[PDB]
Amino acid sequence: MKKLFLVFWWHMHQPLYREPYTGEYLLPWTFFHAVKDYYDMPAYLKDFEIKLNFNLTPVLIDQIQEYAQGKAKDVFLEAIRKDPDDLEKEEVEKLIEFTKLNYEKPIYRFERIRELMNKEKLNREELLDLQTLNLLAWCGRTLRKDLKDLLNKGRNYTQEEKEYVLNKYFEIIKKTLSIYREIKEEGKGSVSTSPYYHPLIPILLNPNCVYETTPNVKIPDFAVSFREDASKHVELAKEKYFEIFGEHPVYMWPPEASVSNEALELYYEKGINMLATDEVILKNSVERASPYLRYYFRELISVFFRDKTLSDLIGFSYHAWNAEDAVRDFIGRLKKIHESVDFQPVVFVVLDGENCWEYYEENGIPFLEKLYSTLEKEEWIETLTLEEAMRKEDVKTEVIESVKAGTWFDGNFLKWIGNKEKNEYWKILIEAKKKAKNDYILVAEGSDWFWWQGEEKAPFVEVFDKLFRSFVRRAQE
Repeated sequence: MKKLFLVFWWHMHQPLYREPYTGEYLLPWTFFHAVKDYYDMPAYLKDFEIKLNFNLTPVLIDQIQEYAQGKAKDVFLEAIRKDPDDLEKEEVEKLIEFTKLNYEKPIYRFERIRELMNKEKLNREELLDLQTLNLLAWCGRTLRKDLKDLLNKGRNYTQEEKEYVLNKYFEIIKKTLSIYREIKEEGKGSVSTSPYYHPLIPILLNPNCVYETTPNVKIPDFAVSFREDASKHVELAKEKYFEIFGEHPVYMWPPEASVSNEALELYYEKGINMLATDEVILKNSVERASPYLRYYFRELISVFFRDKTLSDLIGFSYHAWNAEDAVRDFIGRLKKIHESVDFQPVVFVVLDGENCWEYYEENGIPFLEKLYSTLEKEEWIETLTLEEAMRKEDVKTEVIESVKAGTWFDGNFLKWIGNKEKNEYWKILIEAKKKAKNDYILVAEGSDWFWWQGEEKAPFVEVFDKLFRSFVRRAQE
């Protein structure tokens, strides 16, 4: 029997929300995705005998550790924890606005929330419900059993019960890095990392590479070299990975799937043996561009190209489908791939691992349980760890000599550079680099800051702007 090899690679990342002067976590996204996704996504492997792989950025690991140790001062979480009698008017406003931002997501479908958003003022009992329901909206798969009593209650929560939920949530965070060590130990999945602060390595190495795909773009004058910083992101990530798992990483996920000829050379020189990127970059780089092969870049480092449509279906499309229909659609497309080639194809499914589920009915649990159990039963599908994909002998391979630099957004860099506001961040970065004194310059090179710059209706953009500029200032003083 001829098989289809299926490789899931779930990418987990948060930029550093910790303001460097106050030490305060200015947004709660790391806490909420930790309690909802970072433990529970690998925990599926307890119930399903498949292979699933994970990427953890070192800056995410750093924050998970600080929450687990009870040291993270999270300003929003403080607004949730406090007795409503002690809430500042500013904290009440932030709670209300967080609810409004998340109100349409299926994980926020509690009728009590709809009642609370329609009242003019909130008394103490109503604020208690708002605080606790915001907490419960982010309940992960594992805790949905232990907390079923509180979830079915739906209203009239007490301060005691809210503190119970918080206790259990931190228990999940405390167990998170351990579950990644375990799945790696048991051979149920590979764990990779990224350059430390999730930067755009190709631009740090050679900003002119943006012209390979957007020749008419205007970028600032990069009057200072970042090539050494790019090395450091990779080197510090390897040291961070060595601290958590005791081994040097052999696999890395390039942030935003971004690669270039020089970045692949850097990854190779730092001992990385395999990475993945996006099939838009493949289509831009080689003529007959099948994403189902193991590629060898200059016979020195292995490269897989993710199947973009399958990755995007999970990441953006299936939230709006019934689980049964979505899984049938997914398995059907795999069947078509399987029958379309005479070799055993390798299908890489790579996407953010924590951001899509909040838009799915029941936080994606019906979909994933149906998907995983259905994949388990197909004799002609074999899921692989990254190690198994890297070394599998009965696959088709091809040598590739060069790539067009890009990312998985349209194969170019326009989401992070090229317009006036984004260029101004780079201008700030360049000037700050000239008198940088410490590794906070590395924090400011993270991709996230340049993604949000310019987007005037994106949520909490002022916070991202504040964080970026604080790191830039801290880096010089």
